[PDB]
Amino acid sequence: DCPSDWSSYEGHCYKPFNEPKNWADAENFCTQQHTGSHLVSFQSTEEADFVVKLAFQTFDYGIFWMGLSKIWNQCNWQWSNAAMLKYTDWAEESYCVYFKSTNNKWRSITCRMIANFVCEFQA
Amino acid sequence: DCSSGWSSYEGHCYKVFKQSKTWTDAESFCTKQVNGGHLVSIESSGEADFVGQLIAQKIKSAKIHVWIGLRAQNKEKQCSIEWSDGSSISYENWIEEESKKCLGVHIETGFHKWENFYCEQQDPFVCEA
Ligand SMILES: [Ca+2]
Ligand SMILES: [Ca+2]
Repeated sequence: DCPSDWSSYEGHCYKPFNEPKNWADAENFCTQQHTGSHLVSFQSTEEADFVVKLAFQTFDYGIFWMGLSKIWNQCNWQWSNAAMLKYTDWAEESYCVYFKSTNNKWRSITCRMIANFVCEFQA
Repeated sequence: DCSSGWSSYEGHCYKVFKQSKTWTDAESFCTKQVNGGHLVSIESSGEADFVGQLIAQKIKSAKIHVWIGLRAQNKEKQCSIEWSDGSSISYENWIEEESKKCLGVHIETGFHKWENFYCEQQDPFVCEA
């Protein structure tokens, strides 16, 4: 059971929003929509297709935030000449994952980007 | 002192290569051009300025970027340990080209800012020794 304004799927509740926000703001926003609510997470292909259809039929075409952030921030970045990494000049500090309402493929873009999103919680 | 065709800056030798190669092939190629060769490493403002201008001398297109020697060692698609909801990453559905673990500089910033690019992309590069 999900509130009237959310859609249910496999014991979970999902809801798309079209108020453009960066990743951090979207996540924070989702937590305030219902207890246990966060940006959507994908544990399978069926769940992914469900959410994509939901987003499209509600707002069409657009990019929607997914619950993955700072995806390469903790990676082991090294210079191939073994030089110590001190001086840096990153164009983007962090990357986040999103999907287009037209397909279930994961895409990456800077977390500063403005996009739609989908919230989810366990019922 | 640097070999013919190579430019020197602070005791090092550099050379821009117009041929397009993947990050890995570029790196491998550099090791064979000169002893101690590798894809360029940018370790200071001064070096970044010099390398940026060196590149600008040969590359005048915006349809490609230039490979530098910084790369994320991890084999995984991403290095995050969990979703914002706490669950583990037990499933993925990445578009290969969307995992950008190799860095390069683009003409849009005068070849200065490091941008994330798909490692298997073929692009010009710079070797340093
Ligand atoms: Ca989920
Ligand atoms: Ca260097």
